[PDB]
Amino acid sequence: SSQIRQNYSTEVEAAVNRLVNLYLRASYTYLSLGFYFDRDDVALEGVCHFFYELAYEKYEGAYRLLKMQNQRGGRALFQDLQKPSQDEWGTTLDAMKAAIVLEKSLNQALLDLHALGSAQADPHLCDFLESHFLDEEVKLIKKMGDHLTNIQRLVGSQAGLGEYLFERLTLKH
Amino acid sequence: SSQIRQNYSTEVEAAVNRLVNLYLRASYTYLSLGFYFDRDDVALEGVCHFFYELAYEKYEGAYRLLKMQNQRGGRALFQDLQKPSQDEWGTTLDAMKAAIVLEKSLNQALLDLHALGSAQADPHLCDFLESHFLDEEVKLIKKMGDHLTNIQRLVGSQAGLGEYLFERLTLKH
Amino acid sequence: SSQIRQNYSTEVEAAVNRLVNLYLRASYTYLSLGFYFDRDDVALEGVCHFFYELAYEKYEGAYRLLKMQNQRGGRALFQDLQKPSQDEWGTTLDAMKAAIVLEKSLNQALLDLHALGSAQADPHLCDFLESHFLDEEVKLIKKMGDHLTNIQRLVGSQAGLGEYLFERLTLKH
Amino acid sequence: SSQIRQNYSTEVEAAVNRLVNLYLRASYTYLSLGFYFDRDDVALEGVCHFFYELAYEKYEGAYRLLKMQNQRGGRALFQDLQKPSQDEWGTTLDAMKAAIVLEKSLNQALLDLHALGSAQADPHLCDFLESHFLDEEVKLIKKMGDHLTNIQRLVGSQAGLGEYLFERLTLKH
Amino acid sequence: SSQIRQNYSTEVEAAVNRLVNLYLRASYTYLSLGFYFDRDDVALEGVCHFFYELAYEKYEGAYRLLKMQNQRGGRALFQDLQKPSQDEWGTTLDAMKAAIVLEKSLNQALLDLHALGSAQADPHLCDFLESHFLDEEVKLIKKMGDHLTNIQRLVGSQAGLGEYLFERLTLKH
Amino acid sequence: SSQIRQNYSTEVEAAVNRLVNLYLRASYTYLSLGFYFDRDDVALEGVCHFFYELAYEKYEGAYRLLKMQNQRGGRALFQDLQKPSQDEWGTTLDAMKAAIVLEKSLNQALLDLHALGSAQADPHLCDFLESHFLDEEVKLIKKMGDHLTNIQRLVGSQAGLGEYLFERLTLKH
Ligand SMILES: [Cl-]
Ligand SMILES: [Cl-]
Ligand SMILES: [Cl-]
Ligand SMILES: [Cl-]
Ligand SMILES: [Cl-]
Ligand SMILES: [Cl-]
Repeated sequence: SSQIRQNYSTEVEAAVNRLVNLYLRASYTYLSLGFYFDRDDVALEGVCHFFYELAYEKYEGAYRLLKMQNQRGGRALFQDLQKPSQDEWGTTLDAMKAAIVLEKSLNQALLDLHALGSAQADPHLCDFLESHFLDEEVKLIKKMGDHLTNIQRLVGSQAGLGEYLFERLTLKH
Repeated sequence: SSQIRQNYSTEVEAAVNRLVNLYLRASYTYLSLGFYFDRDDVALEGVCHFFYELAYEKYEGAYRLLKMQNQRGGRALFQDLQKPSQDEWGTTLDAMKAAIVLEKSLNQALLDLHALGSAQADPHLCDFLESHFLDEEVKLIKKMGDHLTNIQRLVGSQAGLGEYLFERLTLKH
Repeated sequence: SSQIRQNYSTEVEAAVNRLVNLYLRASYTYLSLGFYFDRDDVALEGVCHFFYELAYEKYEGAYRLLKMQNQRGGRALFQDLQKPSQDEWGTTLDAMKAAIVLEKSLNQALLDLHALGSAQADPHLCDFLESHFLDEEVKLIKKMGDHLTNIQRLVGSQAGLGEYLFERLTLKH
Repeated sequence: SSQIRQNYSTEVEAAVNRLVNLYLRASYTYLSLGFYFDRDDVALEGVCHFFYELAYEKYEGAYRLLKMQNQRGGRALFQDLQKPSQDEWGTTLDAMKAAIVLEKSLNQALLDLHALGSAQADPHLCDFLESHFLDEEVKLIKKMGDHLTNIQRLVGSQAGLGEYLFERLTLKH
Repeated sequence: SSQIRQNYSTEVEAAVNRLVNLYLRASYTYLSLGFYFDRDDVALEGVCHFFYELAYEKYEGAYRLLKMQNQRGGRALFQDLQKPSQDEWGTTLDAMKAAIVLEKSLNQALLDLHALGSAQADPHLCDFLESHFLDEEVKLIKKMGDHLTNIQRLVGSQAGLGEYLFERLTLKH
Repeated sequence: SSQIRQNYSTEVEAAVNRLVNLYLRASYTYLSLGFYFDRDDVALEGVCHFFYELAYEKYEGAYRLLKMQNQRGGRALFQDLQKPSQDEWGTTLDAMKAAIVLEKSLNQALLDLHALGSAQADPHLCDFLESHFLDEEVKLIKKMGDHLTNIQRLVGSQAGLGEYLFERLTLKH
């Protein structure tokens, strides 16, 4: 069949197509989070920018997986993309809790694919994930944990004040 | 309900959410077209770049609709995104024929929304489509028609030669 | 014996010396391919430049292995270098088919050495190959597969025309 | 407990805290080596600079481990730091022999932690060590071995002359 | 014994070695304070930077003492370094109270060494401390007192809000 | 047969292919000499650089011969390349004695080919060797003779000292 494929299992090829769907789902989730915080009755610009940047980051992860699929001689296959889990995302705290749950689900999927690649003795796959995904994910989850702690300390007796101050003084606008 | 909404019908709000889904579907279609032409057994770089640029253009149309939805005080609602119509896209000619069918479907959806806005006496909506969508679509469909004519004249007795030459001498690589 | 050697097996040391011989053999093969396409009765400058650049790339892989051998405290040992498999390399298509066979043989040798290093719990060796060899090889084999597809589509009824056009419009001159 | 911790064993967390202590011990050893060669009755500036730079390099390795500990959601724990093994370090040859023994002890600790991470299927840990520690250590031990050979060839009949010349013509002052 | 030593008592030499240990202990304390505020469940970047800068300042004080010891012809002697007094440092207020207690202990040690040097008629020692340590310490303790007053005024009814605001609007991030 | 060949004997064509093998053998010899002096138990950087530069110079002589072979319409033919005469090269003096023996063997081969070209009344060949090879060889052999005299004068009673000093003060590092 393939003129270039070498040491690239059907199991890894399939798992890469599934991981693309997970990253595009995550990208779509962040697009929805961004436009919720852009609503005139929510109006938290720095929160909107935080999640819009993540929509782009997750799309770029999908793009790198698809590029690698073709570099290895697998076939990119696209499936339907489910809509995000919510239409309205609550407070900045609710949204950042949803985001860290989403990132730990992507991180577990990365770790599971790395374990498959290790079992299949596919060092190019293992290095690819180590070099472009695992540390990106650890650093993002650490950032979200930092943000969750600062959001939680600002709730106090005065949730609205804390939510304003976090968006103004931690996030970019 | 909304503090800003003025002269913005529920019919237009719903039709804008549907049009976002159509543009994101089109974006996803172009992502698939791009990665098909990137395959080592297809390998037409200028065709890959043509369709990848359209994936971005259609995403940007979805983004402008969502921005406008919030500017008017409607609620952005995301639905599932169906996968593209094909997994393999045939020749450059097959792909460019699929692309012009897709663009005429987006153009008809734009014209239908403009007619709804005109019936609802919503001049901001009508101007928005006139200023950011209708001419973009006319110019792209003219470009695709130009390309289809040049692809068709190169088929001759020697399809492979013509497909190479079109990618090398008309498309960007 | 060695003042610096640590966690560096005799098996890996020997396999690194063998891999140097394989890369220098490959370099010599590409020098022959380059000078064949430089003949006045072949005269395909872009094909000559493609293979001459690969002679340098394979020499550089041999040089990095030898540097690493000394960094680990092994002893570089040189053996005779067999001449290339052919004196005349046929068409650009014949030559590019020979080149992808040669690159998949180097890639398998890399994967076999990585497996030895993994079995010997030699993470410096494994990372060295992951960081400087495995992706270089995947990217080159993808490029050759792209080129083989474009060469094959240009054969048509008119092999000479296709061979000229590929050298003029894809390769660098 | 931890909001960010994922795939991070208590065994690795503890071993990282121990490795921090080993690197800070090594840093302190190099601070002592540097100030010994700064004595007016020793007075080998290039030897002082060599070991002072290593005090900084080992401190930076401790700092990167502590940063990573927090990125993974482990708890940095500091323990007492033992003083260096000697108060006086003898000749440049004695000092460079002590330094290579110290670096091979750090390298073995790195390899042992990498093996623990591999057993615990912790690819982020394994990649972290591969990317920031293993090659740094191989390159430093090779440099020290080079220096030991040049110091040994200069002993001759005239140790003082050789020790001066090595400091003047190989080390930086 | 020493070719350069002049007017440099054994009492001062010993007291300088003890003061080095006190400054390295203080440096290690500030390294621990810095990494505590870097935890994802503490996450006060400006507090982390404040204490990390002090780890460097205290290390530099140790380095200047060791340099001076050799300039005078004394022998630098290193002893074990005890770990910091706490593993967890509480609130920014708790940490800044611990820091001013630590700085007043270093200041008293400086004053005691100055008194020893004065009793031993060692004007080089006395001037050294006056020129590089006493004013540095007065200025730092004044800064910490300023910070303690601003932290205390922000506790109010809403400790978390005050702790965020102090880190955002007084400390550097 | 050849459309361009004119005044180019089969004897010269064959002798040029043999001379290519001699120059590639010499290049390989210098690669081995370079990596021997890079060993941590040899560690003479300026000696390593001297011989590595000669590996490149001899490769370039082979390349110019092959270019000229095609310019004249002869056929480049590659044969097996024997490994270098030694695996270990002894002292700098031993290595430089081996190198001058190797260069006088290349110089005699150049002179023999020039005599063949003169007998065959092939002035292009004779001028080619005069313009790109004979003086290069005379100048290199003079340089090596200069180096041998300086190495010999430094042996004295203290071989290691002399070998260090020559590498430090004559060769490039
Ligand atoms: Cl769903
Ligand atoms: Cl569908
Ligand atoms: Cl053979
Ligand atoms: Cl101890
Ligand atoms: Cl203690
Ligand atoms: Cl032989």
